[PDB]
Amino acid sequence: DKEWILQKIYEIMRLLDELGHAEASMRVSDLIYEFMKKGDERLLEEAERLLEEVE
Amino acid sequence: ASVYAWNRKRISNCVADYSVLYNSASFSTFKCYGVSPTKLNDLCFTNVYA
Repeated sequence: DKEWILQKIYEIMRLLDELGHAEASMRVSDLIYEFMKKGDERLLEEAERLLEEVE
Repeated sequence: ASVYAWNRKRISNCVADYSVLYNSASFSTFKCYGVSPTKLNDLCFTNVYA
């Protein structure tokens, strides 16, 4: 499951760059770094929430 | 039980082995929020309610 979560967060920041919202992308990237060091899956929920605010 | 009037089972004063349910292939989904799903056998809770 962790592998899919990392892929989803990665795709979210990639999209945020494409959408022209670099600050949101930067914030999501930070979620990736923290995620790769932890078992905390709520970082996905934050990546998704940030994307929803942008879209 | 129905979703409107759900049941609550009290889990207390025991060993809670979560490896059976974690490894079981009979379940379609699992998600933990405040805890890591792989640390459940290291953790201890005041009481557990199912």
